[PDB]
Amino acid sequence: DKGRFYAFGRVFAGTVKSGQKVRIQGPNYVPGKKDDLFIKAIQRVVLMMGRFVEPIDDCPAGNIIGLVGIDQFLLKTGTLTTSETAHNMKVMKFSVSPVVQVAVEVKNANDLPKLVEGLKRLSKSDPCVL
Amino acid sequence: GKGKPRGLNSARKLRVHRRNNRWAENNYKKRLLGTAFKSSPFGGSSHAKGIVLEKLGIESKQPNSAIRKCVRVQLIKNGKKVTAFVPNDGCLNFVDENDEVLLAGFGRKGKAKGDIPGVRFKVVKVSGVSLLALWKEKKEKPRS
Amino acid sequence: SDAVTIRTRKVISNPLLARKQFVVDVLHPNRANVSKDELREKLAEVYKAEKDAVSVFGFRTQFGGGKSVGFGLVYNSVAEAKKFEPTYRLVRYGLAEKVEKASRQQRKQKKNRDKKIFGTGKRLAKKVARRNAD
Amino acid sequence: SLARAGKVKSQTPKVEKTEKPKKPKGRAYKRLLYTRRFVNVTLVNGKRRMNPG
Amino acid sequence: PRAPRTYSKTYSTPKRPYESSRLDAELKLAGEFGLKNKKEIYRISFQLSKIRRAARDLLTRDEKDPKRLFEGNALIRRLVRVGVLSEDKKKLDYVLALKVEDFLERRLQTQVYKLGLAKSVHHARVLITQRHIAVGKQIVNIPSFMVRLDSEKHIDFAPTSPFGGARPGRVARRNAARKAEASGE
RNA sequence: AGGAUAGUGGCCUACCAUGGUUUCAACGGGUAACGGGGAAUAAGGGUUCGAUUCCGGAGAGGGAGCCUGAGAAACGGCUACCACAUCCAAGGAAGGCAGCAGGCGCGCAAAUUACCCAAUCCUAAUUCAGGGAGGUAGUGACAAUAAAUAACGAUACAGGGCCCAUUCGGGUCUUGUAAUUGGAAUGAGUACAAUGUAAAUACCUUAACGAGGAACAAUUGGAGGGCAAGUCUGGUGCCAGCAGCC
Ligand SMILES: [Mg+2]
Ligand SMILES: [Mg+2]
Ligand SMILES: [Mg+2]
Ligand SMILES: [Mg+2]
Ligand SMILES: [Mg+2]
Ligand SMILES: [Mg+2]
Ligand SMILES: [Mg+2]
Ligand SMILES: [Mg+2]
Ligand SMILES: [Mg+2]
Ligand SMILES: [Mg+2]
Ligand SMILES: [Mg+2]
Ligand SMILES: [Mg+2]
Ligand SMILES: [Mg+2]
Ligand SMILES: [Mg+2]
Ligand SMILES: [Mg+2]
Ligand SMILES: [Mg+2]
Ligand SMILES: [Mg+2]
Ligand SMILES: [Mg+2]
Ligand SMILES: [Mg+2]
Ligand SMILES: [Mg+2]
Ligand SMILES: [Mg+2]
Ligand SMILES: [Mg+2]
Ligand SMILES: [Mg+2]
Ligand SMILES: [Mg+2]
Ligand SMILES: [Mg+2]
Ligand SMILES: [Mg+2]
Ligand SMILES: [Mg+2]
Ligand SMILES: [Mg+2]
Ligand SMILES: [Mg+2]
Ligand SMILES: [Mg+2]
Repeated sequence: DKGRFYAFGRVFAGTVKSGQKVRIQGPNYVPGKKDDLFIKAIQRVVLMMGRFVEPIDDCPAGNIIGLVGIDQFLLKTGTLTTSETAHNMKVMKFSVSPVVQVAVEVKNANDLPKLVEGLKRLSKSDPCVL
Repeated sequence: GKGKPRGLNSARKLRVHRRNNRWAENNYKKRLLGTAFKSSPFGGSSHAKGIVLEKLGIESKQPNSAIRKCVRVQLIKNGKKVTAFVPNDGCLNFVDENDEVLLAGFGRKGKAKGDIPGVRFKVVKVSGVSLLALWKEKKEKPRS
Repeated sequence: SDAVTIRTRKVISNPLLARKQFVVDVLHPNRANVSKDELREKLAEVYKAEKDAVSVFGFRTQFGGGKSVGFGLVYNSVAEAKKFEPTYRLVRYGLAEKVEKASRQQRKQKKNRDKKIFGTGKRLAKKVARRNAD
Repeated sequence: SLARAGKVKSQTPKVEKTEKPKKPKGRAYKRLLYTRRFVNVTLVNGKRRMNPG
Repeated sequence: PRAPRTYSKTYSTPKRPYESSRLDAELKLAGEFGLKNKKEIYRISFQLSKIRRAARDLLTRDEKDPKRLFEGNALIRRLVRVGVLSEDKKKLDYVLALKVEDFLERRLQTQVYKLGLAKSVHHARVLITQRHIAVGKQIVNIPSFMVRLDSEKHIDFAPTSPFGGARPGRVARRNAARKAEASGE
């Protein structure tokens, strides 16, 4: 659809069901206090193909799946759990760092709001675009 | 006789005079003319989300001193640029360039207020969070 | 042998539905929320019917407790009870058990799939088997 | 320049409150105001006031 | 769609909010009758003036008027029926004189303290709320019940709840239970 | 006069006439206009609104056209064109949520791709089948009803009505301060059980569990005036900032 992102990961414990309350723990969370912790639920779990995804209601641990219902709450990567003090997972650094860079201004003067949401939506799409 | 028609068959001129003389009522005219929509940077909306173009404080007006801490705001719904007060002690470190921001009216039913020349709106939320919850150490701006 | 003292009011006989219908008032002080199955095993001993021909439902119990109210009715024969009572109540007493057929989404979902097919598709299995591929 | 946003909300030396016994948030609050308004409310002083000095 | 389940509102707020005299007069009754809201007074004064100014309209009706009599001695019917008028007054006019004060006095919260039974109204409500007192075989726990003087004496405690037999109370039983060990055995 | 319609009628056609509306507002223009039963505020009189639980009307992306049928100018019917736009092996094919869900967009502004025909009812060849009509639950501080967040003591402290009395008061009635202290009462929860229901969830009934302050910890704005409440304490010093108005 227009710019709204399944979330794509693999689960290592428990299960995941369509319509399930979960805590998302972003890259900065620690089990102690206010951190990257949003507590909303999952609209649909869905397993993916050559971009057609097949909604499934329950998924065990050890598989890769998609997750539509989030990405208002994720920015690039995250680890969501069900336990109060389940720590995060190591931050997963790659061998390329964001180095080539240009300035972006909007051609017309008034599309600017469309440009600032785009950067947010762009940050989401690629794992290390800044 | 007291200067208006008083016959029993008078009720046409009576009802019609009242209609013309209603135009001398200021807010009746504001309602019929639709200056709600043609003029006035809102559409008649209670509030309007906008975009912070530049932080800018503007002169006070006499009798008082004290710079006034506003922001020129581009409105999302019509790209009109307007300025609005950011009220409180501090409350300008809380805004950066290009923060989304929700502007409310000011109380005087349009047509600017108090210390300040020509500014009719005030900030309430900036990047989704109320100034109050930010001005007190209640809440915190989202992660840039 | 406790003071459970159940009334029964507004008893009027319904031949056309082969039963007597009536409201029940179980005045049960020093006791809370007496069950429905227990509200028959010696209840049929009061209207002299046999024990699987009765039915009762309703039953929200007064604020403050000590008495529940609801509606019941007894049948002129258990054979007609199995014919007249709703096909969901006999489930509640085990006198029927309704079918496992899949969720109504699947029922509708397959209802629609079978509009895609005109006749029997018995010629269709002959279609696809020779193909796939060449 | 901008320069003076947090000019006082910062420079006030921020002090803590007093972790004092809880007041009776409910009906009895109306009760103890009825009491510290009419009955032995030894808050009278001339005609009346409601703040110390 | 559906059919609208109607609702009314039960109070009415004063027009000037900071009348000095009115502000104290209200707290005097909250103290007198152990109430918690100002709404609890606003509720009656609105309801009264609802009933009151809906009886002003009943006498510009010039008299012997058929609707005046039927809704007359069948309104007054309801107002000593709830003990806010006398049987020594069966004749229609002092109804407009009636103050808010008379209504509070037949709240069940206030009637408790006045039938002995509480020794204080703040003590009355707190016990009205805790599945103590009943009127018939019927527990009530709403500090505004408006006894009818047809049930002004059926008001007793509850046969559930200690104070009426059969149960001794969670706080007590759990306390005296721990004296098993130290009673000797 | 005729044609056409189910039928009256400039409805249409041939011929003929020059009439028809209007300052008692015709005609035009605007409506951020579906109409109404109603909604809000109201001493009275009125002022403002009515997309929206009922009734009537109009539409099914926009126009027009038509089939079948008693009934459609139908759109979860077909056909053409206009605007979008899906799939393709490039040959072709297929489109219509202002139905229920869900999503995009728009925005200040509005919910779950859940369960079910048990109820209300509707349809059918029909007692059974079907119904996102409708009902159940989820979301839900739009609006409304009721009304928890404490009660009562003791001790120590604080003041004052009193037979026989010269009274530190001898005795008095009630009454407030402080982490000084006591035993009762309870649901918010949590939970066997039944009840509840189509099956469930909460409601009500309820075994057992569930209260002393650092809690089962109430908020929102205010304290010069209007306008209820500070000539308190510290900070700043026409600065920060407050201020509907002054
Ligand atoms: Mg997209
Ligand atoms: Mg004339
Ligand atoms: Mg004009
Ligand atoms: Mg004029
Ligand atoms: Mg002029
Ligand atoms: Mg001035
Ligand atoms: Mg938003
Ligand atoms: Mg009880
Ligand atoms: Mg003709
Ligand atoms: Mg209009
Ligand atoms: Mg319109
Ligand atoms: Mg209208
Ligand atoms: Mg309208
Ligand atoms: Mg309407
Ligand atoms: Mg509209
Ligand atoms: Mg139509
Ligand atoms: Mg059509
Ligand atoms: Mg459709
Ligand atoms: Mg249709
Ligand atoms: Mg549409
Ligand atoms: Mg948005
Ligand atoms: Mg809303
Ligand atoms: Mg929305
Ligand atoms: Mg049905
Ligand atoms: Mg059926
Ligand atoms: Mg509410
Ligand atoms: Mg609380
Ligand atoms: Mg202050
Ligand atoms: Mg004052
Ligand atoms: Mg202030």
